[PDB]
Amino acid sequence: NFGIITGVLSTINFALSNGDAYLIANPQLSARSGGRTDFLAGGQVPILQAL
Amino acid sequence: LGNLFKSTNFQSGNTDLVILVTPRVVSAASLENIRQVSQAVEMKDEYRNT
Repeated sequence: NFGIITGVLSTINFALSNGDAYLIANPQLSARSGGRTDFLAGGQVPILQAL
Repeated sequence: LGNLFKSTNFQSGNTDLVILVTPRVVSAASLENIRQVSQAVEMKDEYRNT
């Protein structure tokens, strides 16, 4: 018995995409000479960490 | 016509925040204390009138 059974398959792609993102952040602070100031505008998320 | 063949997602936002403080050396007769006391009187009167 001598023969062959074979073929090909194919796919077509025409995907096209763009993306833009902009941001400005303008925090401002006041503190006295020799002091320290901390500022946070945002949030807190819970994290499962333990000894 | 391109909008029949194109999909757009758009997001845009803004946040504004200000924090300020005013200190003042006072006593029990000073204007800040009096204003808060009169506020308490008004709150009590409103509760009563309901």
